[PDB]
Amino acid sequence: FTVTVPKDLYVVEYGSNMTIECKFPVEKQLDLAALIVYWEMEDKNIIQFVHGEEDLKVQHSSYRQRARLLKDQLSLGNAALQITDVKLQDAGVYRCMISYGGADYKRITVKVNAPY
Amino acid sequence: DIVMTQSPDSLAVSLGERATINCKASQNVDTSVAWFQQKPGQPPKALIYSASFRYSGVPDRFSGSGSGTDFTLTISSLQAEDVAVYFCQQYYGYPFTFGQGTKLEIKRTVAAPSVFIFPPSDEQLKSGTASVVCLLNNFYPREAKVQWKVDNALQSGNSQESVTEQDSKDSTYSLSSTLTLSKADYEKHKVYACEVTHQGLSSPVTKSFNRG
Amino acid sequence: GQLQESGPSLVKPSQTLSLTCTVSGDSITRGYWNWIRKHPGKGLEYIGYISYTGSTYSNLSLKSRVTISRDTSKNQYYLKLSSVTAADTAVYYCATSTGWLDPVDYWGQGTLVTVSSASTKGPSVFPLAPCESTAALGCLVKDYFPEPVTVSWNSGALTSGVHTFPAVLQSSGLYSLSSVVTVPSSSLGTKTYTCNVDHKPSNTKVDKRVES
Repeated sequence: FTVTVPKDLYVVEYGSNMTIECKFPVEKQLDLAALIVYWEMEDKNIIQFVHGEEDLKVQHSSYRQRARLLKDQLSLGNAALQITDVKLQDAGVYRCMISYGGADYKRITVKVNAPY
Repeated sequence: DIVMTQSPDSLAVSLGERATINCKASQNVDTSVAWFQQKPGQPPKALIYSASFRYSGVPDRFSGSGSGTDFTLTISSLQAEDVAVYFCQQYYGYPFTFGQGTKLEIKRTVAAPSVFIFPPSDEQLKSGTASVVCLLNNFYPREAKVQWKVDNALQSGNSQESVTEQDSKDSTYSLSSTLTLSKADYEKHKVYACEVTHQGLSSPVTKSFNRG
Repeated sequence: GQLQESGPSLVKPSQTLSLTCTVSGDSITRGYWNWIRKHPGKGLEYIGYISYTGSTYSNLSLKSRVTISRDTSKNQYYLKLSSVTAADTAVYYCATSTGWLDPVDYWGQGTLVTVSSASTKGPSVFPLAPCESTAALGCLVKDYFPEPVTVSWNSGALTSGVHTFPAVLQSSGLYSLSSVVTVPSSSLGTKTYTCNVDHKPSNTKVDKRVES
């Protein structure tokens, strides 16, 4: 079981919207009850998705109402995190954690343009 | 889940010899397997992780192996202190799962039990019940027969026994059998006897007393 | 580090089991704080964790009824299991792991939690004394509920020759165990032998000296 990231590094503009990608292999119909997905960065929980249901009560303050997972695309083996209105605090190492059968994690480094 | 099936459920090995404990995963885990040791009344103790490498302090004779779905813990030069339940864990995917465990017994030479009988206490008798206890101390193997006799009458259905886990120093068992009677039933007989049969005894031994 | 579980030993069916784990030492900064339980006659069942990020995981077998939380200001994390049944009688372990994909490598002692409608009842303690060169003494700890009961000898200074047997379930629904010690007969007139009995669920503490 290997989770794959198409991009090692995002460089984003201040105030933009971004969508970072995580691929994980699915075979032919997602078994939602077996899927576990966490998006975090380095003490902070962004997404908690365990055995088919989300729990945002775990989400950190920084990302409140701003970052969300896109659920229809889970069918495609795609776990995409969607960060709205990026700022310089969102810069940092992000990490995807996916368990479906086996489990793996990948890191992605993010840089945010100064204004202008 | 990934089911981890251990084999065997239990094994008996002599000292200085080798014991083999298998743990089989229901799907590829490739090497995310750990081994643990749990001595009686103690928390589990990590022995191996990544399926062949030892934790710090774990002696050399504990060796893990395998990859894919087949994993094996090998304990060489078996020591008395190695009595424990040994079990595996997979951390390849969630939820983490454990093998149900393998109980390792030490085989050793036969040891006859020392037998003791205890009358009921005057304090307990005041409460209306009499408990007669028979002790079988430091014997091997575990198989032992306790027969209660009361005025030469063979007792049935009125006794319970329990056995200690194998001792980690001398590899023996101990056994306690309790005969429970009403005060009334107790006062109506004289000779209370415990007859022990064990492969270490050339003939059954009987310890007894007389009420009063 | 060092993990210490706490909470009730008895919970009535359909209520919510609440437990607490007090985390000390190196384990304070370990990334994942887990809960594991062991139902009698069953393999270990992984319950879930809470992470240093505040994120939680719970086994799908239990997700509906389980809530894991933490309080870093006291160095604790908790487990709440609702609508408990007899299937939830288990020894509950708290335990740590370094990473998200690492073995559960440090375990607490674990605490037994029984689910039952029966009331707590403290035990009665009776001496075990005979009516050779080696003599046997003991204490009978009778008619208590629930498990466990702890017995030591001479406040923990005497461990050699001590056998504390597994508790036995009587037909009354109460438990009974005996703890014995073998000693030189040449010490009976000069050394004291005292069993220390503690039944925490009933807050019973008894020191009983047993003589010759």
